[PDB]
Amino acid sequence: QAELPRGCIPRAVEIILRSELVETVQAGDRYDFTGTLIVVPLAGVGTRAENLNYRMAFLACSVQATTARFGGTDTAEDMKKQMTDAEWHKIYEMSKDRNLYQNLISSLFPSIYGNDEVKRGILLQQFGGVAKTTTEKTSLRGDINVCIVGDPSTAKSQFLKQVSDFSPRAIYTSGKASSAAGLTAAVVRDEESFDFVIEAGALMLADNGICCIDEFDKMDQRDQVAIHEAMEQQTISIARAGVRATLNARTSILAAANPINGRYDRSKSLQQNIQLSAPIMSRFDLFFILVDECNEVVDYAIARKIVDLHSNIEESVERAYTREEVLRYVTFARQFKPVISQEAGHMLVENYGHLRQRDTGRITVRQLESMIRLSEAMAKLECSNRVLERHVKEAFRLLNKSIIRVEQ
Amino acid sequence: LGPRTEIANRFQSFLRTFVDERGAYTYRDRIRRMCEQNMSSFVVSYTDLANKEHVLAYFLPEAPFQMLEIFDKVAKDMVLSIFPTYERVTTEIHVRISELPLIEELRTFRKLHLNQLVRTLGVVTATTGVLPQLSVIKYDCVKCGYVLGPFNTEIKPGSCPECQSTGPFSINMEQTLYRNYQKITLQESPGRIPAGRIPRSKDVILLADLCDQCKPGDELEVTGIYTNNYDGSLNTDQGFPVFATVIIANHVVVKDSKQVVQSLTDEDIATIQKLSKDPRIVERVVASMAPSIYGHDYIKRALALALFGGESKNPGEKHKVRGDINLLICGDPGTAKSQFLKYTEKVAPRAVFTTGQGASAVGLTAYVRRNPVSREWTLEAGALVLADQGVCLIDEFDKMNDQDRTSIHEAMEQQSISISKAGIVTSLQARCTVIAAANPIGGRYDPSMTFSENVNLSEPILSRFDVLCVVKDEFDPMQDQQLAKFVVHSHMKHHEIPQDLLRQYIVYAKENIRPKLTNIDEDKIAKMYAQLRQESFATGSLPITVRHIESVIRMSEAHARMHLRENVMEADVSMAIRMMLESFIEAQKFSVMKKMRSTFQKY
Amino acid sequence: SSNANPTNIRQLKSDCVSKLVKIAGIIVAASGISAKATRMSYALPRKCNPKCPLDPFFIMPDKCKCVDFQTLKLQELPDFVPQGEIPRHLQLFCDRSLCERVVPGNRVLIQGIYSIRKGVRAPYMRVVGITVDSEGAGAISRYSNITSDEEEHFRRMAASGDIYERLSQSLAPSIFGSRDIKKAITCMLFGGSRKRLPDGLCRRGDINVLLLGDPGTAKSQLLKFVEKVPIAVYTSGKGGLTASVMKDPQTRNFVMEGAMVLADGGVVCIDEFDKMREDDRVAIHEAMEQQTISIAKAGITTTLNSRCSVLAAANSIF
DNA sequence: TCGATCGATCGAT
DNA sequence: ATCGATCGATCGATTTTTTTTTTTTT
Ligand SMILES: Nc1ncnc2c1ncn2[C@@H]1O[C@H](COP(=O)(O)OP(=O)(O)OP(=O)(O)O)[C@@H](O)[C@H]1O
Ligand SMILES: Nc1ncnc2c1ncn2[C@@H]1O[C@H](COP(=O)(O)OP(=O)(O)OP(=O)(O)O)[C@@H](O)[C@H]1O
Ligand SMILES: Nc1ncnc2c1ncn2[C@@H]1O[C@H](COP(=O)(O)OP(=O)(O)O)[C@@H](O)[C@H]1O
Repeated sequence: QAELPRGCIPRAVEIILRSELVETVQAGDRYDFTGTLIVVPLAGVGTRAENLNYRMAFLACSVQATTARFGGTDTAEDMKKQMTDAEWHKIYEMSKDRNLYQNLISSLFPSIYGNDEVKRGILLQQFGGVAKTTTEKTSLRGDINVCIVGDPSTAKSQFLKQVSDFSPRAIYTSGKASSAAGLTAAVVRDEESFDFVIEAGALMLADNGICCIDEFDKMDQRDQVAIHEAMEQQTISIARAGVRATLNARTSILAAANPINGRYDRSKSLQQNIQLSAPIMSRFDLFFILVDECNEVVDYAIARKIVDLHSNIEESVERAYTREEVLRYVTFARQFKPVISQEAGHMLVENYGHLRQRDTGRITVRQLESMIRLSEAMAKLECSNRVLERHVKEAFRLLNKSIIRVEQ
Repeated sequence: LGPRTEIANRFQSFLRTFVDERGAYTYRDRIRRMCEQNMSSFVVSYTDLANKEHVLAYFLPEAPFQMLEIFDKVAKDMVLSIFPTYERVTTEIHVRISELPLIEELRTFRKLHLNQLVRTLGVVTATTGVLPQLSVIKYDCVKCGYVLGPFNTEIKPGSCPECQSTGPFSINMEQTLYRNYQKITLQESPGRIPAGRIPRSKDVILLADLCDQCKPGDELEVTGIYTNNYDGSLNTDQGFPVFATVIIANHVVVKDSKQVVQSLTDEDIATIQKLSKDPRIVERVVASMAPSIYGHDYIKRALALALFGGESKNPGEKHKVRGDINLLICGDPGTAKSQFLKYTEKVAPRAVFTTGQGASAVGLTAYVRRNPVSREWTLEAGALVLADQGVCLIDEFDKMNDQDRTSIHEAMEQQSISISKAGIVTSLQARCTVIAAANPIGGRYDPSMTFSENVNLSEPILSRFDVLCVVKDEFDPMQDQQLAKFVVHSHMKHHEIPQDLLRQYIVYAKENIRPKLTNIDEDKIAKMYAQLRQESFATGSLPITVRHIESVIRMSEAHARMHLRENVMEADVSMAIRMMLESFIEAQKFSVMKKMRSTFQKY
Repeated sequence: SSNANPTNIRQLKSDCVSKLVKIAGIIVAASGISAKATRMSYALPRKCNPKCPLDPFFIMPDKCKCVDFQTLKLQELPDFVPQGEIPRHLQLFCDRSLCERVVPGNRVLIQGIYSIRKGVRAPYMRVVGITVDSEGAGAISRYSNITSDEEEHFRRMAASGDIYERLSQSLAPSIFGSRDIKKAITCMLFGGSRKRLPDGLCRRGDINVLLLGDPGTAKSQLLKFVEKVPIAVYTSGKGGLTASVMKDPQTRNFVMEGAMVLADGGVVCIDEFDKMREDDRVAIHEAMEQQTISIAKAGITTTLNSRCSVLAAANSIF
């Protein structure tokens, strides 16, 4: 594909690798090999001798399997490991600043302007969960859903078109790009090896990473009814071609809904503003919808964003925090083994009781599970173990924003 | 030899010198344990070998064939010397290993792993059947009519009764020993893949003592040893010599363990009768049922029962009656019920992988006429065939294609399948247990308003269903505080029974003891069923049939099984009738006290 | 023959080879009747008997001989651990006078031997003096070792004019009631008359049954019992509209394997005509009125036939 | 029609 | 006169594939 001529076919080459070269190539990769073409030990009706008709072959003994390489996390200084967080010299500051919350918020969206409420939440998704030490009771979960709905193209998609390019392992696309083989692999019923081969998909290609969707609404209720279970009891199964199919997805999601008529006329409840099937709208623990209005100040601010998109020198605004240091601080913040010993841990019962004193006028403890995880994440953001009682209050505020946002 | 004799001699000074478990070491007695049952599959511990003599790790890989042979000679010269009567049944032995400090995943082994000690696992696929082999070299001379004598390689010496002559020969079909044989295809699990590609595989050979043990579609654990087919026609080659790979089987462990299983401690095996005869321990069903969720005792005790039971009680010639039972909890989307069931799967002997939206119940490649075209053209009918005397896990009953939940409607009482639409009409039993915890129509849940209005599960099925439960919820602040405290404490795990045993208690209870009944008060069940049907005519009264009054006396037998009482008095019968008063009042009107006022005289 | 003890297929292994046995299984089908003989005028060596070179042997089949050959079959019984499995089976061999001794679909005793033909080499078995089963009358399906004693007891039962109301209480030693339902589940076996005439009218011989009702009245056990008590089979729904034009991968032809065939003197019972849709009801629309089961698929029009009756359970909605 | 088998034969030793 | 190498008459061993009719699932 770096040499794309016209006319002839994709001429095939035979090609070989040695031992230590083995199994560090893979499907879908572009290469830089050796050129050690060889003599290879019907229809060739030329002359024959002896004191024989060969074909062509080839081998090569060097690989640079590039365009498929990140490398995880290893200021050349001392740390837990070699280079996992050797930038202590600055990460010390990145864990002690008091305005770090906002300085982080505005550190990934300089080319964007809208609400300032998911610019403080969506770090949620990339942020940690729990990773605690327990018994064989059950799986305990770490990451959680998020949702977006909005009016037509307030940059619903540019939030996420880039986020796939932001962190690794989390490739995005839609599934309606293809068949219903988003969840399952391509259902095959002809003989190549044993007539039924379905061991993959596309949603499950995001293990320990996210693979969001667009057009969340118009998708058939097969992948979606499968999602109805696949997000919490994160183990999926099928029949009709399954060697008692036992898979596992693990990961979060981000939604991309669109209203019914394409407007937000408050004539009906939210559950009738979308008018779908219901129970799903709880396990999405935060929605944070973007609204459209008609005010010239905002739109002129947008156009004067474009004033600094193509004025080719200084076509963006100044910043305070660069991206690489941010991402590395983030990928350092997980491996901490957090701790809970705080009176909020003792006194979240009254916070939830008050939450449902407000709800004494849908309901319950799925949201609670979220709550303690949202806040344990916001304390991961403090580069600290040992849960505190303020991340509580912020998480409580986010909860109430979500529900009263849902309120009519 | 001097040193090369010491191996068997150290085994001899091992099996009566190394001790654990407070005297009377196992292999002093495990070998006679096995010669009694005529099994000939003695098994070794490696960790015990490391505890006694660590020498046997370096001496092994240079030719483990010879290690195993020098093992088996010792079992022979022990057993057939000390049980000289034994030399009738099999007269051959080999040993097994089940302790290796390593699990080598697939797609990890190369030429370095050649002809040495291994451990690996995966999944079975299609392979051959069951065939025997040869074992010995014996011919029949054809010039002079004698036999050449007894002798992957040929021998053919010139020495023989025919004046050491007769290069020619012929062969009989008898007087030579044979050997059972079977093949396998080991594929790796579709969990631990490289996340979405084709898998890799190898072939494996197992031998005569190990056959009709494996199966298509199973979990696996094998030691194995790496083979080398010595020549796939070395000659003018490809871009590769046509060479191949197998592993040879020494010892399997299965991961399901669908039999009566564990070996026995010397004293920590009668833990049954250390406590099991005390009165309060009826409710110790619940303290290790699922210490998960504050409330919900009733339904979990009920599951605990329905997991505990099994009986055939086949009378003369008629049929197979019933010993596995339908459950449900069609409650509400939110009650922690999903999670109830995973304890069953990870605790019980035998079960299956599925959610709602299975096949069309026709099944994955079920109907297929039989030829050796298309490579044997696999056959199956669903999954109940694949877990008999186990359990089926299902959820989202109300969210399946009706024409599959249709098809599953035969196993429940008849416990059998019967098919056609191929070149075959074979038939087969489906004996196992159902459990479901689905969701209804209408968002959350009606009030105590009726059931047949509340979900579209028809009449001629929910009758086949017997034991009902419903997770009804409404708002009290106190219990909300209590369970909230319980949950927050449940995430304070930082750093009266265990699960260690009731597995074994239920195996002992379901396998060995086979209780009964006696004439006690069995007229009163008639009056209670009559009250049931007469006071319940048109309200929610369709599911009032005879299997759920099979169930009562059967549950009584299950209760006395939980006691190992093996018979029973009025106590468990009144308990069953109590549970049903309870549930059948739960699924009736806001006037939740009709049968209450009608039943305080029994209570 | 003997009366020693029956075995099971799951123990036929290398040690039980070239040795006499006794088993008990069940049958599916078996081959046709080709040939085999004893002598005439295996290795046929080199010598001849001016030269005549290197194995010129002409068989003189005017001077050869001829015995029989049939290749019987065996599947296991349904109570010897097929639970976590499906049932295996085996093919067989029969020699001179025992073709047309066993039709498929019967219970067998067997006396045989487990011997080979060519170290992965192959199995097979033959008859070493077959006999049969007595599951009540395990094999009493075509022949007669019944004696005048049996005919006597029979016909002495016949004139006994308290036999039919005796037989309306015969099927259920465990069920109450339902007697008028039952007075003609037993006549269905007996059948009437298949009277052909000088014109075409081969009028319908047997009878056919219906029932539909709310669950809770013991439908299933009754139909299983009607299967239990001369020859019959049972499926219910999900199965055919097509018959079996497959192809043995040997020789590549269009053979006819053929299972309303298997009730040509037996009967058939099914439940769920309801919950099996209409793509497979039309062939059975036809069969049970004329019994001339037709075939017209490829270049064959062998409209064979089979005389079967039929029993129908059902489930109505609500 | 192709291949190794085996037995015979012609110079060396 | 003994023995090895080469010639040559003598022996036995290989040669089966493209459509169809049911079947599960979208
Ligand atoms: N009362 C409770 N006790 C313990 N855990 C709970 C409770 N309520 C909710 N949870 C937790 O919430 C999660 C959701 O489980 P739950 O069974 O409530 O979902 P569900 O009702 O099965 O949903 P669906 O029925 O749609 O699958 C579980 O991890 C469970 O541990
Ligand atoms: N009239 C009866 N007398 C005695 N026992 C009965 C009676 N009816 C049913 N039974 C018991 O119930 C079982 C019969 O139920 P059966 O299988 O016939 O229901 P079903 O007809 O299959 O229901 P459906 O038609 O909905 O499948 C038997 O095992 C029997 O023990
Ligand atoms: N606050 C904002 N910041 C940046 N771009 C914005 C903002 N509001 C609106 N936009 C513009 O709105 C457009 C939305 O297009 P998009 O929603 O991606 O199309 P689609 O709906 O087809 O995915 C973006 O291209 C962006 O230029």
